Amino acid sequence: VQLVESGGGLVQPGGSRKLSCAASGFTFRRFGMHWVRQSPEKGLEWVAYIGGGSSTIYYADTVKGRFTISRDNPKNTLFLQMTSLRSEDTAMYYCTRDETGSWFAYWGQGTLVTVSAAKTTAPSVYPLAPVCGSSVTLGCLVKGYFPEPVTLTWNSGSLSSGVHTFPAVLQSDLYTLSSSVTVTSSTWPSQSITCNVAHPASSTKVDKKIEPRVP
Amino acid sequence: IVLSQSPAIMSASPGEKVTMTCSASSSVRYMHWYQQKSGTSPKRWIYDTSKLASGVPTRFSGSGSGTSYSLPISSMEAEDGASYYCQQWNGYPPLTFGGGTKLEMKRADAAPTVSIFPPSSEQLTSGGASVVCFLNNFYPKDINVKWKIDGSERQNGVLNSWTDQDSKDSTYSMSSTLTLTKDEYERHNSYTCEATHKTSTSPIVKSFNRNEC
Ligand SMILES: CC(=O)N[C@H]1[C@@H](O[C@@H]2[C@@H](O[C@@H]3[C@H](O)[C@@H](O[C@H]4[C@@H]([C@H](O)CO)O[C@@](O)(C(=O)O)C[C@H]4O)O[C@H]([C@@H](O)CO)[C@H]3O[C@@H]3O[C@H](CO)[C@@H](O)[C@H](O)[C@H]3O)O[C@H]([C@@H](O)CO)[C@@H](O)[C@@H]2O)O[C@H](CO)[C@@H](O)[C@@H]1O
Repeated sequence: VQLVESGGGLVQPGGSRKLSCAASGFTFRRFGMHWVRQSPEKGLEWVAYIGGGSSTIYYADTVKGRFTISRDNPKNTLFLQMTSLRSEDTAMYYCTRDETGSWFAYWGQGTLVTVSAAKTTAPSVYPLAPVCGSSVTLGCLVKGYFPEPVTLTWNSGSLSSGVHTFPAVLQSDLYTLSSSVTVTSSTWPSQSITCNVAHPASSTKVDKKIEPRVP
Repeated sequence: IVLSQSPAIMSASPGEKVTMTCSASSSVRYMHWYQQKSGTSPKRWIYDTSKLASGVPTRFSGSGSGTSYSLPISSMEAEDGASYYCQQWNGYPPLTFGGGTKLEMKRADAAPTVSIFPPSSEQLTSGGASVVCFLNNFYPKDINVKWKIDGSERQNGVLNSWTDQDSKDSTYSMSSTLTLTKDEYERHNSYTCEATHKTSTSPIVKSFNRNEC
C-alpha cells in the first residue's frame, strides 16, 4: 500500500491551488480517504473526508466553503482543491486511508503548502571557517532565502557524522539557516570538505568549499 | 471535541516506566494513538484504545475508558523517543487530535563546546557582516548565549536555533548568529560569545579580534 501526495508550492493569499493523492496497492473504490495537515504552531489538524462512493463528504469547520474534496476512482486519485487561501492554511498536507473505527493505517509522505505575499528569493551561502588542535569545527551559513525548504548536505552527503543542521528561523520575510560539521584535525584541511545547498523554489544549486584563510 | 494531553513534554531514562494522558471533552467513540519521529509522517501505533499496530513492540500499552485514556511503556528505550498523538472519531465531523506528548530521552549532564565564526570574505564583499556561535552536544536542553562587542553586550539582531535530540549522543546543540552591517562591524575590534549552562557556574567564552583575522 502506498499513497503519494503532490501539487504543493508557494501560493498567494486569496489564491487557489489543487493537491492530488495517488493510491496504489489496494482496492481504491473500496475505501474512504482523509486529508490531514500539520503545522508546527498548531500541529495535527483534520481537513476533510470523502467516502468511497463520493456520496458522503465532511469538511473541517475552518475549511468549509473554501475547500472541496473529490476523487477519481478509475484514476486511483484523491483531490483537494483549495480556494481563498489564508496564512493559517500553511501546513504540510497528508492524504490518509480510512479504516474501520476511522484510524489511519497508511499515510502519505506529504506536500508542503505555503501561502505568503512574500517574494521568492535565493539563498546566499557563506562558508564558515575556523578563526586564526585536536579537533576542527566548520560551518555553512545559508541566509536570505524564501520560502522553505532548503537542503544542506556535506560532501555530497558522503560526510554525515558529527553534523548538526539547525532549523531555519524567519526574520522580516527571510529565513536564516546554518550547519556545523566536526571532523578530526588529520581530516581537515587535508581532505576536501564542501557545503552543498539546494533551494528547489529558486532552482538554485550551490556549492561552497571551506577554505582556511589568512592575509 | 477537545482532547487534552498531559504532559506536554517528559523525560524518561532507559529502563523506566512511562505513562501519558489524553483528556476528552466529551465521551469518545474511538480513541487512537500515532507516533511521529520528526521529519517524517506520523505512524500508526495503537487503535481502538488497546490494540497494537503490527510492528509496534510489546512494552507499549493502550488503556482507559470514558473520558480518560492512557499510553504507557513498560521499559523506556532509546528508539522510543518521539511525539505521541491521540486521535478520536465520534461518527460526526470534525475528527479531532491531541496537542501531543513529546517524549525526550533522559541522559547525563553534558557541557557545550563553543565555536565562534567570523564573517566570511564573500559576505563582506557583499556588504554585510554575520557572526556565528555554535553550542554543540550539551545536556540538558535549556541554554543561554550572550553577545559582547568591545566588552559591551548586544541583544539586538540575534537569531537562535535548537536541534532536537541527537541520534547517537542524545544531546542538544544551539546556533547563534549576530548580524551587523559591514561598516558597523568595522567599528569594533573584539567579538565575544558567552554561553551559560547548568553544568558550570561560570560561562564558557569564545572570541576573536577583527584584527588578526
Ligand atoms: C469517516 C467515517 O465515518 N468512516 C466510517 C465508515 O467507513 C466507510 C466504510 O464504507 C463502506 C464500504 O464503502 C463498503 O463496505 C464493503 C465492505 C468493506 O469493503 C469491508 O468490510 O464491508 C461490507 O461487507 C459491510 O459489512 O458493510 C459491505 C461492502 O460493500 O460499502 C458500505 C456501503 O453500504 C456504503 O454505501 C460502506 O459502509 C458505509 O460507509 C459510509 C461512508 O460513506 C458510512 O457513512 C456508513 O455508516 C457505512 O455503513 O467502510 C470502509 C471500510 O473499509 C473501513 O471502515 C471505510 O473505508 C469507509 O470510510 O463506516 C465504517 C464502518 O461502519 C466505520 O468504521 C468508519 O468509521
